[PDB]
Amino acid sequence: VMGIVQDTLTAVRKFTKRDVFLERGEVMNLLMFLSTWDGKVPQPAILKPRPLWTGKQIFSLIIPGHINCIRTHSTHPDDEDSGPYKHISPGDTKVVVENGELIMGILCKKSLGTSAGSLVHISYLEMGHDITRLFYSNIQTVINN
Amino acid sequence: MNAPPAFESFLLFEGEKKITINKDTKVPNACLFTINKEDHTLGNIIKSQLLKDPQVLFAGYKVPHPLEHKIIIRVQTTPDYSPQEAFTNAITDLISELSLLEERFRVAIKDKQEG
Amino acid sequence: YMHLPQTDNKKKIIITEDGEFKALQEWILETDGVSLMRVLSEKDVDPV
Amino acid sequence: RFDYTNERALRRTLQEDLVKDVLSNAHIQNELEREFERMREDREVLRVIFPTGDSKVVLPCNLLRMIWNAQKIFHINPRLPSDLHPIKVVEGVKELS
Amino acid sequence: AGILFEDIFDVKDIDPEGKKFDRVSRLHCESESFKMDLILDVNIQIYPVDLGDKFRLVIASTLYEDGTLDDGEYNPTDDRPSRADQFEYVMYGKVYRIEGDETSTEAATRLSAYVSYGGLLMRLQGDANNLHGFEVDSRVYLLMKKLA
Repeated sequence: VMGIVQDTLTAVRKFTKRDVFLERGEVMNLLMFLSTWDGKVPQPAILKPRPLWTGKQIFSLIIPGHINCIRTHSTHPDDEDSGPYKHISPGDTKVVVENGELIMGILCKKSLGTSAGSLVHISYLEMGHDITRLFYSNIQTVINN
Repeated sequence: MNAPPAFESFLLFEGEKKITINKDTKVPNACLFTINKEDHTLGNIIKSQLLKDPQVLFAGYKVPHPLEHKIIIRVQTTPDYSPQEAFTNAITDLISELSLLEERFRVAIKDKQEG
Repeated sequence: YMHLPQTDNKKKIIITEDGEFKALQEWILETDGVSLMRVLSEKDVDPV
Repeated sequence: RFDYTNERALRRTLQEDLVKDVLSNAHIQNELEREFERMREDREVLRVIFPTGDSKVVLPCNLLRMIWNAQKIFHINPRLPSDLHPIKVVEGVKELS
Repeated sequence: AGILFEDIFDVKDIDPEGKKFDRVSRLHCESESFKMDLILDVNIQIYPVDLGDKFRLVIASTLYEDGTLDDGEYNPTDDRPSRADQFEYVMYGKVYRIEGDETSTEAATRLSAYVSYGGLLMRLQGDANNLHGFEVDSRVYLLMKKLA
C-alpha cells in the first residue's frame, strides 16, 4: 500500500539509467546516507583510467538481503523478448535483481510502486517489516541526496 | 509559538560538548566525529581536505536533519595511521591554506590600491 | 439485440480433441427486460 | 511425464548411480507412472474447476521464487548432472502435502 | 594466471539500432583466429572508440594474476602487488547467464556468456572450448588495450 513517490521515483529512474557514472567523493557522500551499510566500499565498475561507480551498484547496496525479482520498465519494447537480444537488452528496459544485486534494468513505478510482485513486495515477503522499513528509508535518503 | 530562537543555530548552551568521537565497530580503523552547532560550511571543507590524504580510505560528512544543528563525519584510514591524526592534519592544513590566501589577498589589495 | 461476442467471457469455450482450449464465435442475444422462466423454457436457447 | 527409456538424456540430467537405479527399479518406474497418473487426474480436476483456461490464480506460497532462492542460496550449476533422486522428490512432496 | 579468455577483436558496428544513452555506446565485434562474436557496452566519454579499431581483450578472474584470490572490495592504497596495469580500460563485473544452443539431449557445442559490469552489459558467443572457464555468478575482470 506504500510505495516510492514523487521526487524520489523520478530520480530513481535517472539514477538507474545506464549512462550514470559516479566518482569517488560523490560515492562516499551517498554511502554516508545508508543506515544498513556495512562500511566496505565496493569495487567500482570501472577501475581505469579513473575509478567510476554506477548507480546500479549503489542501489544494489541499498537492496537488502538476497532478493530475487524480475520486472520490466514502462518503455520496454514488446518485440525484444520474442526476437534476439532477449537477455542482452539494448534499452536496458528489463529489470533483473539476482541475489540482492541489481544486475540490469531501469527502475520505475512498475518495480518500486504499489503493485503486486514489486521489489518492495518481494522485500517485505522475504525479509520482514523491519528490513523493509530500513529499505524505504535508505532509498529515500540516498536518492534525495 | 514553537519558533526556536535564532541564536541556537550556532551557540552551545550548558552541557553540550563541541566534538565527541566514537569508534566504528563494523570496520577497523574508523571513527565518527560528531560536531555540534556547525553546518556544511565546515563539513564540506573538512571532507574535501580529508580526501587529499592518500592514507585516508573513507571521508564524508552528513547533516542528520536540517532543523537540527550537528554534523557526523566518518573517517577511515589505513592501518598505522589514525583518523584523529588525519583530522588534526586536515585542520592544520586548512588553516595554513587560509593564512596564505589572506596574506596574498592583502598583497593584491595593496597592489590594486594606488599601484 | 444480436451480436457475435468479441470477448472470451461471452464466447463459447470448447476443449478440442488434441486438448487445448478453443474459443468459438456463436450468436448470442441481449435483451431489455427479464423473463428468465419463459426464455429458459424456450426450445431454442441454451438452458445451461 | 518422466522418461526413463532414454538413457543418454538421463545421463545428462542425473548422476550414474541415480540413472542406474532408475533404469533398474520397476518399483521406481511404477511410482513415477503413478505420479504422472495423479497429475493427469489433477489436470482433469483443474479443467473442471476453471473453464475458459484462466491460469492466473492467487495462492499463498510462491514456489517459483522459492525454487529460484534455493538455486541462488545453494549455488546450483544448471550445466551439471544433479544428485537429487526422483523418488526422494515424490516422497518429499507427499510428506509435505 | 586466471585469464579465462584472451583475443584480439575488430570493431564492426557502433550502435546499429541507434544511440540510446549519451555516455554509453554499444559496439559489436568479430574476432580473428577464434571467430568470436561480441557485444560490449563501454563508457564512450572516458574511452573513445571508432569504427575499425583493433583492441586486445583479456578476461581475467583476478588482477594480480599470481593465484591470489580477490576480496571484491575497493582497496586503492594496496596497488603494490603488481596488478595488471598494461591495459587502458579495466572493468569489473559479474557473469549472470550462460546460454547453450543445444537441447540438452547429447552435448553442448556453442556457449554464450553474459557478463554485467555494474549495468554495462556484455555478451560473448563462440565455441565451448574457449568458454569452459566461465561459471555462473563468478566475478570477472575485463581488460582492453587499443592496438595500432
